[PDB]
Amino acid sequence: GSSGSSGPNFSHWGPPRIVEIFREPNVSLGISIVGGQTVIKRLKNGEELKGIFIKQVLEDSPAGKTNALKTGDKILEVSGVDLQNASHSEAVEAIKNAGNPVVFIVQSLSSTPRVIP
Repeated sequence: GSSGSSGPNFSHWGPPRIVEIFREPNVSLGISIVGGQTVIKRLKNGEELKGIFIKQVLEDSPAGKTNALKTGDKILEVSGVDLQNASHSEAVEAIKNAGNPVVFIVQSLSSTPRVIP
């Protein structure tokens, strides 16, 4: 264990996923994000996450149709912009200032998507 590992099948985050989302006029991408911090106490030590995570995704949106993005996910990059350590606003501007199309690089935790009605 030259490095060590801690996590007996707990919140196992698989590999990243790239998805191209085309922004809409009247309506936005239809994606949201929670929290959003860029600076936190150093001494702090834990296993939690601070990165940007999908807050909520609409249905009548370009992101809700791709069925490749859902609330809870962890956005690591968008349109080729590192939003991991990016605050709530730092990430927002990225999605709004993402050179269309708007690519999304997140990682869906050990879970399963949903089917259409």
